[PDB]
Amino acid sequence: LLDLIWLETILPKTTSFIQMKMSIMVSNQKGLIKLYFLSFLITIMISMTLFNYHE
Amino acid sequence: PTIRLQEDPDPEDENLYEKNPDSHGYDKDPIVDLWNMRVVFFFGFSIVLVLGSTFVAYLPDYRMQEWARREAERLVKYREANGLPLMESNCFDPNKIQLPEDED
Amino acid sequence: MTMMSGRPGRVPLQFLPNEARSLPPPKLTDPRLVYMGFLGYCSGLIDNAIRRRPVVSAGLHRQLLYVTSFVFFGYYLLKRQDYMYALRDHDMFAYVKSHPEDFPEKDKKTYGEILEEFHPVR
Amino acid sequence: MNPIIYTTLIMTVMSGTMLVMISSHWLLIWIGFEMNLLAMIPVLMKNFNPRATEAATKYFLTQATASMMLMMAIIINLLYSGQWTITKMFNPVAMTMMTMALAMKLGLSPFHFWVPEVTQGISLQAGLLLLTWQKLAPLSVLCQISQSINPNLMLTMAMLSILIGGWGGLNQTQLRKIMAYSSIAHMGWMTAVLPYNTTMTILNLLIYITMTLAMFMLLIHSSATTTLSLSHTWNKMPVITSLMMVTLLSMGGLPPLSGFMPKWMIIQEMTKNESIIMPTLMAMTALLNLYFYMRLAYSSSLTMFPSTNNMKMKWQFEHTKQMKLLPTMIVLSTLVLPMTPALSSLN
Amino acid sequence: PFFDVQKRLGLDLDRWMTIQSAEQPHKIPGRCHAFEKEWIECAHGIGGIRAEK
Amino acid sequence: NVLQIVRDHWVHILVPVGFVFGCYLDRRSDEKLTAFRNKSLLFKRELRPNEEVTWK
Amino acid sequence: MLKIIIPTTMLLPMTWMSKHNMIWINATVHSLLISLISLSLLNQLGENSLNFSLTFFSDSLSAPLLVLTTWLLPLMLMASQSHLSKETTTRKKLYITMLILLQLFLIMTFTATELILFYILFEATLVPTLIIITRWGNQTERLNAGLYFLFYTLAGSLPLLVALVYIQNTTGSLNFLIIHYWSHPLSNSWSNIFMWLACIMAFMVKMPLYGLHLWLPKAHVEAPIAGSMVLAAVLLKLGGYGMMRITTILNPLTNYMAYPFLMLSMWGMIMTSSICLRQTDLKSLIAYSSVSHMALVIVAIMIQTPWSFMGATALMIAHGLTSSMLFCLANTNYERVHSRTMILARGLQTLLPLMATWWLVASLTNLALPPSINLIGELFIITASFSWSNITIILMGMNMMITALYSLYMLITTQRGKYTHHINNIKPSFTRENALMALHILPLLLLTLNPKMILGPLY
Amino acid sequence: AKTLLHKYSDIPEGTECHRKAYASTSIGGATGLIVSAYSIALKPPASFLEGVARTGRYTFTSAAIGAIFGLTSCISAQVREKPDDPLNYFIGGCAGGLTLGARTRSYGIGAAACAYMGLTAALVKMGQLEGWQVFAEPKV
Amino acid sequence: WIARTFYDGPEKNYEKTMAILQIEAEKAELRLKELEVRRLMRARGDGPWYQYPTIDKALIDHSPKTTPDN
Ligand SMILES: CCCCCCCCCCCCCCCCCC(=O)OC[C@H](COP(=O)([O-])OCC(O)COP(=O)([O-])OC[C@@H](COC(=O)CCCCCCCCCCCCCCCCC)OC(=O)CCCCCCCCCCCCCCCCC)OC(=O)CCCCCCCCCCCCCCCCC
Ligand SMILES: CCCCCCCCCCCCCCCCCC(=O)OC[C@H](COP(=O)([O-])OCC(O)COP(=O)([O-])OC[C@@H](COC(=O)CCCCCCCCCCCCCCCCC)OC(=O)CCCCCCCCCCCCCCCCC)OC(=O)CCCCCCCCCCCCCCCCC
Ligand SMILES: CCCCCCCCCCCCCCCCC[C@@H](O)O[C@H](CO[C@H](O)CCCCCCCCCCCCCCC)COP(=O)(O)OCC[N+](C)(C)C
Ligand SMILES: CCCCCCCCCCCCCCCCC[C@@H](O)O[C@H](CO[C@H](O)CCCCCCCCCCCCCCC)COP(=O)(O)OCC[N+](C)(C)C
Ligand SMILES: CCCCCCCC/C=C\CCCCCCCC(=O)O[C@H](COC(=O)CCCCCCC/C=C/CCCCCCCC)COP(=O)(O)OCCN
Repeated sequence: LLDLIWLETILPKTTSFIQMKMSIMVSNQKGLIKLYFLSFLITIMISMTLFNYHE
Repeated sequence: PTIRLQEDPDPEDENLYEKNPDSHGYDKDPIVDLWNMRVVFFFGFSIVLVLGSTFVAYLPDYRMQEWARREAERLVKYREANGLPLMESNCFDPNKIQLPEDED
Repeated sequence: MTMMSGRPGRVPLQFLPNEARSLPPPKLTDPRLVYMGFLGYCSGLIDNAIRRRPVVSAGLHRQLLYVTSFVFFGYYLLKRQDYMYALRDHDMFAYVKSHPEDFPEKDKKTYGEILEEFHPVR
Repeated sequence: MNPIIYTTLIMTVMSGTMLVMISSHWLLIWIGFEMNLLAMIPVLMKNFNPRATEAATKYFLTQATASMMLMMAIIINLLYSGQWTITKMFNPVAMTMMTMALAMKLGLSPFHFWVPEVTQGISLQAGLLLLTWQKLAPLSVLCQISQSINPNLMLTMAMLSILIGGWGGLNQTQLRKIMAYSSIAHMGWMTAVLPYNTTMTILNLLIYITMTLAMFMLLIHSSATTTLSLSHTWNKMPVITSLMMVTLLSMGGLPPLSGFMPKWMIIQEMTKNESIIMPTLMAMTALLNLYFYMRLAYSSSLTMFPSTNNMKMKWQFEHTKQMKLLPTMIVLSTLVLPMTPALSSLN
Repeated sequence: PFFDVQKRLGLDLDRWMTIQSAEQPHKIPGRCHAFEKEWIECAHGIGGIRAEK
Repeated sequence: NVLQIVRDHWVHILVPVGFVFGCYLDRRSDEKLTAFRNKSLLFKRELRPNEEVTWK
Repeated sequence: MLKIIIPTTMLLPMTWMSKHNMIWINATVHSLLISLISLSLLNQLGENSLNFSLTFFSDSLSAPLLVLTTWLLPLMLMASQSHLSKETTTRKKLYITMLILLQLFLIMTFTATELILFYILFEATLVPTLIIITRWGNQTERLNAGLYFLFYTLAGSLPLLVALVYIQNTTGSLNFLIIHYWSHPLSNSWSNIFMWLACIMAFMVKMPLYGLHLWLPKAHVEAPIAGSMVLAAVLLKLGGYGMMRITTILNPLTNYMAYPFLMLSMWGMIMTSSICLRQTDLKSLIAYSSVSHMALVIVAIMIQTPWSFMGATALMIAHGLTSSMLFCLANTNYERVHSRTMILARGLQTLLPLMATWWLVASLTNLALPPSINLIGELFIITASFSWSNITIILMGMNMMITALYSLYMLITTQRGKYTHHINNIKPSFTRENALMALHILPLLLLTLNPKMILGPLY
Repeated sequence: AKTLLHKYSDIPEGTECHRKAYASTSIGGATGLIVSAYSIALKPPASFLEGVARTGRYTFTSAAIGAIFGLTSCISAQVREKPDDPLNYFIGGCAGGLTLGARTRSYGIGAAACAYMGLTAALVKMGQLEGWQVFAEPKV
Repeated sequence: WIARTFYDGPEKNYEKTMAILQIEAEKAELRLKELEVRRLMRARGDGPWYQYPTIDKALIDHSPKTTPDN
């Protein structure tokens, strides 16, 4: 109950699960320039508003 | 072929006593085996073990145990002869200490 | 931020200003120089291993050139590093000298007059 | 391609970089960037195929947009202060636009999507050039305008770069995408310390360049672009795989290898200011880069994968072309840590 | 980063066009020649941090 | 005939040579920490008529 | 102390330049010689440590650890040459090189004067161990074990590094002497609490602490025999040594930050002793024994008393020797039957009587039979804990019972009963194995004869 | 913008819980809007109404998390009469994690989110108390 | 005999520890002083370090500019 299941579940298994999920999220992209150029525009606007307006 | 890969079969473990009835378990070469045994026994038991234990047993008293015992003997002698208490609760002279002037 | 790029009097691409000649050169037995020679020897061994040549005995002249080149670069590297550290120390000492208000020497107190709290271990 | 034309194009690429590096005029810096991009585009398409053409198109679009933004920032800064010299950039809006343009040029997150794609689409030599020499000019410009950099934006982009590089590289079986992701993480590490100390930036850049050159040269030596094709090298040249594993451990940041030296030093610099949380987060994240390097080491060096019959033929032939600087790059990648204080020579 | 080849060699590749008050053709002055001259003379040799204030 | 024996067992001298070299380097390192020789409040002493240094 | 360091770096080319059939003999002879040379470090003072130079120093706590490391290297060489017979010459030289590098790293680690250099060497010890485990281990689990060995360490040790440099930005130095002489109390703030955690968690993981121990059974089961010996005997003691060194700057915060770690240590001592009773793997039993003993050492270091420190040092040394011997004893049976199941080979006393005697002595030493140094350490820690709180004697008492049970259980399961009928490949014990067990056991009783050499600086 | 952060942080801890909840829900709405914008840019929804639905779902989830966090944090602070206490922020973070778990209809998500969000909010409170600097200004 | 052959007196270790302690304490004090110096120099900008470039004054053309008022 403790060593083989829950101590494994809390620290290393949850860490592995989270890292794998975030890797799957980040690395899966179709490779289309349209999508991430729109993302570039969103980032530029966010940067000019959030960071640049406050100086 | 109903197989998955070309591989050597798992070999059977070799017995060191088959080719050498007195094999010592060090090497398959009898001469190298015997000399490995001899050097292991000589430098493990004869040299490091016994001589190291003798060296450790007769290490000079750098920890100052007998010195501390003799100093305690002198100090107890003096304090009993002069009637002084054997040990003081203060390890430092209060004259060399300046407490805060005000405790309120 | 850069800390010594615009120091007054700095020649752009000198790599060894004249003032650096006022410092003692590193000895030829400097352990850093010996480590640089060891790096050259390891480079020679790795070159022999990559080329599928006898690692230790294939090319003596190439190994010698490797070691010599590494030592030759390391000597000047050590000289420049020592000069830079000397410059840093020199500037720091000059600055503390010229601004005594920011580095005042307060009175010394002996442990017989300082109250330190005692925390028992029990 | 003609060897003469190729050498002329390489010379023009380096000339654009050097012009950006030695100019005191913003227009000349922009011209250097233009020359570098113009000459670099054909290099990516040396081996003609649809993938190379797509990579070149994406690279050109990204760099052209970056140059647009760069010139707009220069013009705004000229408008609000009639200056052409590269200095503190008296306008904050121009400074923000300049930071975003240079981040797009470098590949810093979130302007990171083009790097793995372009790296996968071009050959190993073009990838080596792109991931080593193309970082020099934007980093030099950022070092020259370091004082006016808003810490929040650059530090946010560096955090994003480290996180995204680790997470993306966790998922790759292709070696070129692994290398692109590693590059993205290393540039994040470089730009994190940039507002505080540019000497640490230069030191990290030099160490990264040496490690990347060694790794790419080893990958060229054993003609492998995927994990499985690299898994066959132990049966052909075991020494190459052993040196590969040690170099991978160095890039992973494990002491006492040289790869530990920059991050360590960077961390120290970050703690000379207050800045405690950020180096902790950066180390925790670099654990992911270490993980996928270590997985590669498992696949190629510490275990023996099955081989093929035809590899027997390859046992009878030798490597004709040889890289002269490979042993020096390997040694500088692995055994350099005891020479850490020599970094004082960089400033 | 910045290798000052111009300063080292005395070449003046692009320093002639950096500021407005630097040797115009036919001595045609800029609209703010005097102000730029005054600012440059004030800020010379004291560094960016000092000159900023 | 000792050529073959030497080429076979010359590796047996590396560790003793390393040991004596380490002892020599330890002595050299000790030679650089003599800033307080015969200067401590507990072991200050008047030099003998013949000796030069209290310790090496 | 370069007189010990340089001979190992000379072992390197001597091994790499030796003949194909003389690597083991040369390595064993010269490692024994280096151990004999290192034996001279036990001559320690009563007031301060041996300050050899600006970079290396030797205390009464680290000297037995160096002696144990130098003594363990030849034992690893003797245990490895059996299963490495079929390997090629270059790979055997690489294995010996990895062991030599591990010994050199440990030797510098235990004597570094600064905390940063100690950290660098303490982290450099990872690479040879990982290479050995992941390359020369037997089953497919080794790879996973390697990962569990690596990141578990780094996730605990990377924050410590940050803490370390932060300290140098505040105090101005990380030398242990200056740190000890210029110590100041730690206030009660969240910043100081997190600095305490950053300084402690790395060594807590290395012990390992209960709940952070999941890497140990994997690493100690899947690694080769020399890997298991070096992991149990010395590598677990790095955490204890580091915690002892670092607790000088953490007072008086520890006075209340030791609570959860103390409770985890005691309850996990009980839990792992209970786990050892139901184990089908013989190596996992020894691994969980190691966890229990290290939990005892953690309790001793946390309560911070001279008696607890003395007991911790004695128990560290004794457990290193005992666990190495038990691992070798299990490995002999594994080499005979090629399986780690405990109930497979039974009644071995009928076929191997001297090996039965070795098993009996190792098991008796494991359950702390008086007057062995195992019992000295355990009893000192027990008395210190009783002074800390009278109720502790309950939990410790339970452990003192359960331990004995499983110890004898192991013995009775393997040596007594009737032999397995179908196992007929059990050859008489070689001289190499008997010499290995004898060289493991004789130093234990010899140190029993003179117990002040392993009681630490607080003696 | 930082105007929302200053609106949230200007109000004292255990006073005017409704205003603090409004500021928290506004911050949550802004964060959810940015998340939905990036998700739409990188993962197109194939329909305008589908994109509107995704934006509404993300923004509502973020706003609900923020509102619950602020409301319970302020309520606990005023009930216990113990301002500057990281336990209040831990309670708020766990409540927000439970809100997220209910929104996604998962027990494990709820538990993990409670633990991690409570820990992060407690850490933010400690940083505010001791003045920890996430983006340190250049000093040396 | 063991003491005569293999070891020295305690005064050697005593004074070597004294020298090591002195060197280390001086190094620590120098490190702290350097940190404070860097802080002050960057805050004020009045020292040799952190000297960022400014436009050169010798570039100005001091000639009649076709108009009396420049
Ligand atoms: C900190 C303290 C100081 C330490 C310094 C750091 C470490 C030492 C320096 C490292 C660099 C030195 C060697 C580099 C080049 C060697 C390349 C090589 O492959 O070696 C083969 C070569 C044998 O080849 P050969 O003789 O031609 O015949 C066999 C065939 O080649 C048949 O060859 P093959 O190709 O068929 O064999 C295949 C084999 C071939 O693959 C290999 O051999 C692996 C070699 C990798 C080289 C190391 C990488 C680069 C260096 C960085 C080291 C990092 C150290 C930090 C700690 C982390 C450890 C990884 O691959 C495998 O079997 C797969 C095994 C997978 C295991 C993975 C682990 C490998 C990494 C471990 C490296 C540890 C350090 C290096 C150890 C020494 C290695 C020779 O080895 C040698 O003989 C050379 C070593 C000794 C030469 C120097 C001796 C000096 C002269 C003696 C007198 C001394 C004077 C003293 C003064 C006093 C006066 C008396
Ligand atoms: C280092 C040494 C070793 C230590 C490490 C090892 C030990 C520690 C770690 C391991 C234990 C922690 C894991 C907790 C469970 C994780 C949940 C999970 O896995 O989700 C995936 C998994 C998959 O879910 P799914 O796929 O989304 O849906 C399918 C379900 O199977 C379909 O579900 P269903 O339809 O069958 O019914 C589910 C439903 C109904 O459940 C049932 O069907 C049957 C009723 C069972 C519920 C039990 C609660 C009532 C009885 C409790 C009485 C007092 C508790 C003990 C305290 C004594 C006080 C003196 O449950 C609920 O409605 C939950 C409502 C919330 C009320 C209960 C929560 C109370 C939390 C405890 C507060 C303690 C405060 C501190 C006290 C300090 C002083 C001692 O979830 C479950 O299946 C389990 C559902 C129930 C989970 C809640 C149970 C509470 C466990 C104790 C929590 C305390 C530990 C955490 C402390 C830190 C938190 C800040
Ligand atoms: C197989 C058959 C077995 C049965 C037959 C056996 C025959 C009899 C043999 C057994 C002898 C019985 C022992 C009785 C005790 C006598 C020995 C004792 O007197 O010596 C002690 C001394 O013992 C030694 O000090 C202990 C040995 C040292 C242990 C080190 C082991 C060697 C190094 C190996 C590597 C280390 C690995 C572990 C790392 C920590 C005394 O200590 P001490 O009070 O002072 O001496 C006072 C007088 N002095 C100071 C002038 C000398
Ligand atoms: C598998 C095992 C892994 C290893 C486990 C390691 C153990 C680490 C635990 C850390 C020990 C204690 C941490 C902080 C010390 C006190 C904790 C708290 O309970 O004490 C009270 C703290 O009060 C409340 O608890 C407020 C803190 C609430 C936020 C903490 C989160 C608690 C939830 C449990 C999360 C589990 C953590 C581990 C995650 C893996 C005291 O109140 P207060 O006097 O005001 O604070 C004292 C500090 N002052 C003086 C500066 C003011
Ligand atoms: C395999 C599992 C092992 C787990 C290992 C992880 C445990 C690490 C515990 C926390 C380590 C981070 C601490 C960072 C180093 C502290 C150095 C320090 O003292 O800095 C403090 C600053 O303290 C901090 O900033 C700490 C913030 C923590 C950020 C990262 C949080 C990591 C997660 C915390 C919860 C987990 C902690 C316990 C985990 C136990 C293991 C399960 C003082 O700085 P100043 O700003 O100058 O203070 C005075 C001026 N106001």
